[PDB]
Amino acid sequence: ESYLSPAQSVKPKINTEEKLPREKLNPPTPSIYLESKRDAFSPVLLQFCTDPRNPITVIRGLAGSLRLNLGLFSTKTLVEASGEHTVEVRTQVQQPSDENWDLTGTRQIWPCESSRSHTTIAKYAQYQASSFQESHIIKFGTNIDLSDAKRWKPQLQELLKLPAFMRVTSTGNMLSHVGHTILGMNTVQLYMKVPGSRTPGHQENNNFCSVNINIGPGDCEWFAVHEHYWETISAFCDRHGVDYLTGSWWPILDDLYASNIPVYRFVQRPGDLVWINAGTVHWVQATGWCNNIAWNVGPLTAYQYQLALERYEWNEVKNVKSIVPMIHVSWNVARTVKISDPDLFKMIKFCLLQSMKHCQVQRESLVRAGKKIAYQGRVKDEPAYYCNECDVEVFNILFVTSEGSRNTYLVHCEGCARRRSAGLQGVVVLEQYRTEELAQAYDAFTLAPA
Amino acid sequence: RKQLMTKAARKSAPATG
Ligand SMILES: O=C(O)CCC(=O)C(=O)O
Ligand SMILES: [Fe+3]
Ligand SMILES: [Zn+2]
Repeated sequence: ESYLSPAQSVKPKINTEEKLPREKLNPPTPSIYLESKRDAFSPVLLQFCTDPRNPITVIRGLAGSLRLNLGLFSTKTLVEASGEHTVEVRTQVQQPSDENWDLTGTRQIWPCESSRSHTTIAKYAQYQASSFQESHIIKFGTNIDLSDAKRWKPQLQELLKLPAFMRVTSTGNMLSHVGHTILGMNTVQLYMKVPGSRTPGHQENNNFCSVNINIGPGDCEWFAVHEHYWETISAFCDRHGVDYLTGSWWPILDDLYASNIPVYRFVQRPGDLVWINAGTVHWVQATGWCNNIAWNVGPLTAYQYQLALERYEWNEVKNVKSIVPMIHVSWNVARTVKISDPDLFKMIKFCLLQSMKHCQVQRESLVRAGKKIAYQGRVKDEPAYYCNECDVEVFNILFVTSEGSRNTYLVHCEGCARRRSAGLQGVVVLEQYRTEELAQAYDAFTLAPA
Repeated sequence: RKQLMTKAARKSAPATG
């Protein structure tokens, strides 16, 4: 029933039993300089950044290299262009990047206070500029959506200059094959910061790679740990009563060191692009006044695919929504992209065969019971569907119900639909791919020539 | 066709309050 085959893993083998000397616990961060557009667009840079032994990479002065006008993301330019659209804020205690104090101010702790409120771009800008003039608690404007193509056209046009594997949208990007918007992953988000502004510890949604560019005049400090160590970090989180996947925590650095976990630490200056590889655990704090922009990409490597599917199934264990619908994505990739890496091919094809199976079984049981199944085929720009009750992805065979209005329907998985009416009375059952549609797509998906 | 409803998916930092 798993969409993964353990025999196919490509994770690098790492000991952790081998005790590491001090210098291996503070490894250096790969720091690259690009002399030319030619160097930026080489497949060699793609290979370097996605290498599974390379959790995080900083590409120094990339902005200058490709003639990106980062001034289009200054607080001034952004205010001039903004509407009054509401944006979200986090309120936090201002403290040094390697500290997180308890309420007493006498010890370090893992949980990190970061509360939500709302403002506008223009009103956060006044706070940011007034902080800079000096005229302890701070506010961080976070996850500001630059998704409106018309309003943000000049900003977004500048990002088309990036290498393709870094771009928001690309045929080699798994997130460009969702067919719907996932704000902040396949659209750009903006981060407006004062010193002390923190993004606390996480892996990306569904372990996807991340791209982050520092605009504003100040620096950010980054901390990162290889995917290999995430279960140990997750256990400190349990120990200290804060949820790993959805909570707000800041590691105690000496805990990780005591645990034999190497920690990358480095500074991202204005114009530096940070590439976060698949599954890397990281946290970030502004040192000065700055803005950052970031989004996710899903490059076509077997390591990315594996880690996204593993986290998809772990989310399901933990009752957490995967905001990347990996089944839908997997079929779409197979339909439109040639795959020449044998490892990645094997995994996608295994996934599709489990999905084709699951569908066949449950179609069989519905016809056995006389349940009408109607075809509602896919149409351009249609989203992928999730169950209203348990938030699992629901691919192809949909269990829908009506009357809010009599013309809109909610989607459920089979399990949740049967809990609500074990005979499925009042449940309309749809299928978006005929059985032979899936059979033919699967047969059409063959390893391309390298 | 039937209009099938979806929750919008959005990255958002964690929040404690
Ligand atoms: O700029 C930030 O605060 C970091 C956002 C982040 O974690 C990322 O870019 O992956
Ligand atoms: Fe991140
Ligand atoms: Zn469900």
